[PDB]
Amino acid sequence: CPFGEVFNATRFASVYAWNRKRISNCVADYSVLYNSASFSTFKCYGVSP
Amino acid sequence: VIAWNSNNLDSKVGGNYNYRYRLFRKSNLKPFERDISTEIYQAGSKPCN
Amino acid sequence: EVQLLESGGGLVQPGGSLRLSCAASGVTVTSNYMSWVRQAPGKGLEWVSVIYSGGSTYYADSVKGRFTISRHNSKNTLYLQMNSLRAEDTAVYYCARDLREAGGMDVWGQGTTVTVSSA
Amino acid sequence: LDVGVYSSANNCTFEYVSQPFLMDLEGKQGNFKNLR
Amino acid sequence: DIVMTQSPSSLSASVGDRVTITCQASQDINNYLNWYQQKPGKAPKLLIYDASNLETGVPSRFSGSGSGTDFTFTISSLQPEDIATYYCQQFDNLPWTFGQGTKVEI
Repeated sequence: CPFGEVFNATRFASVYAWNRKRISNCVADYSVLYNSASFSTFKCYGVSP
Repeated sequence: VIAWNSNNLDSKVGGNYNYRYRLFRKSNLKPFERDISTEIYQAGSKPCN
Repeated sequence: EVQLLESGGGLVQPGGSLRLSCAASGVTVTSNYMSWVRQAPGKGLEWVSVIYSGGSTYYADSVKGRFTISRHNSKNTLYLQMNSLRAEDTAVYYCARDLREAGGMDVWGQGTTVTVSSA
Repeated sequence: LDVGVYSSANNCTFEYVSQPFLMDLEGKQGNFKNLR
Repeated sequence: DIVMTQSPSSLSASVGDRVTITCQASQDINNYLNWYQQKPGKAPKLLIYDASNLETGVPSRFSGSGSGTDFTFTISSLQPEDIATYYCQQFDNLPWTFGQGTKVEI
């Protein structure tokens, strides 16, 4: 999933201009997200981690 | 949900006041809505001119 | 035009049902913030409950299940029926039109006290 | 399209872009080389 | 949760003395503390909001300041009308618990 370029961006818009995009046709990288040491919390409520 | 602190990206020494939120809004947040209305509510007896 | 009047209160016993109500005019309780708050005798103010815009109910710690809140736009009224009360509940209660964070409780009315004494 | 597609957009849920493509937009009578 | 441990609760002084109110908080309040005038038995009246701006109607003898852990309230011209209980409130961390307030009586 195209994440690396977006996550390391400088600044995103404010809360009123919150970004919502549709995502499909790629792959998640749960292990790297967990152990990246740059993401603090990975919380899954409705689904089993 | 993936949440992480952005002291390196979205923290300024002089003070970041860029994030603002709204008080008055009539309708509820319908599913998949993006409304950019700028209506000011008349929540009393003195009109907001 | 705009006015928030208070109704209810008395000498209900602990565990006894009572009805407090705040009737508003000029606002919309369903789609705007409004709140109820207590003030104990000899103590500072204590937050009780809020009604938000969008069908989201939030209460305090001690009134999570003891109060029942219901709102109507026909007369712009908010009702709280309180059952299974406690003796400590004797205090002066207010309904307030809280407007987020720009100075808390800027506008005040009269407020009605509730005594939960066994006498 | 000449060399307003839409006036407003609501409940946008999908946009797709393929590889960049280079065609010719000249209007002329004659034989057609491509077949699709 | 943010809880304030305000040392003074009831201070007595003579007429004309300065009034200095200090309200310490467990965590940092970001320009988000209020100062009220409640009067003996009367309902509280808000004077200072957002820790820096003055409301139209508040007398010039009242002043409030603070941005962070420390918060100060100052009254220079003591009057009998100032016999009241001044509260410090933090509308910062949910739930927004109220303060106890120091009572000044002259």
